Amino acid sequence: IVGGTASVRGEWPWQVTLHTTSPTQRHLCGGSIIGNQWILTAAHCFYGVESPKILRVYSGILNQSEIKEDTSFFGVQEIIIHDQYKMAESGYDIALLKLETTVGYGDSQRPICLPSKGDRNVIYTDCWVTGWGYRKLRDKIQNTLQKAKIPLVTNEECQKRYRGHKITHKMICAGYREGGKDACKGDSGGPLSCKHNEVWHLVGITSWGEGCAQRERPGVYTNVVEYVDWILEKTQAV
Ligand SMILES: COC(=O)Nc1ccc2c(c1)NC(=O)CC/C=C/C[C@H](N1CC[C@H](c3cccc(Cl)c3)CC1=O)c1nc-2c[nH]1
Repeated sequence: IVGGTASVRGEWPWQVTLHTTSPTQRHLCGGSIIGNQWILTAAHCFYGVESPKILRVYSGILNQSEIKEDTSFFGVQEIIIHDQYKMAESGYDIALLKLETTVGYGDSQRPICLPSKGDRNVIYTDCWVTGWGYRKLRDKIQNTLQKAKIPLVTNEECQKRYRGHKITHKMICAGYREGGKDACKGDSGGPLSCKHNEVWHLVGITSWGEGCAQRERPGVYTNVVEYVDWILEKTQAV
């Protein structure tokens, strides 16, 4: 996260850190708890991941230093990538992780509400991007979970900023015209959380951008409201 500040413990209890075990254990991506055996994240996170056996999901983490060999984690039973996914820049950058065990909810780990279909017309004015990603283009994964408040940008304005790309309504953009606050490397897959009527909603999934926090280059997020039926298809299968 560029231009953000340290989160307080329990502030984003749906935020997870997804680690890869191959060749050595390291943070891979962010993710969000959406159900008691379900993490919503970005499809591009699994580039070169040939098995869910190398993945570890850690919930209730503020600091990466809380993670050692004896730290409990959730194993991944299945990786579900959207069928239409090819690359982050073309959309459908969405994936689900079916956990091997159930998350026991508490003040440190609980789900974020998905947006409502009727709320496709609501204007969110209180949106935050979170993660352990870089604070600048050439940096390192941060110990403390960072947060940054970012304004949503219309599809029309985002398309103007990304000449040569096709910004679809299945993408949602967020950023300041002058730049300075954004997601960066290692934040992808994490949430863009917006508070509406005292309730947090998972509006976006950190997907891609041209560099980090650049002037007139808003962050591009998977527009979660456009995938609610797809999420229910995969999580509520009979
Ligand atoms: C000790 O452990 C580490 O050092 N671990 C570590 C470091 C870095 C990264 C990473 C793991 N993960 C991967 O390589 C997995 C595949 C992801 C690829 C794209 C991803 N990304 C690309 C840009 C994207 C963005 C920018 C600006 C605005 C938005 Cl709205 C989104 C944010 C982002 O994380 C990214 N993550 C890393 C590099 N690039």
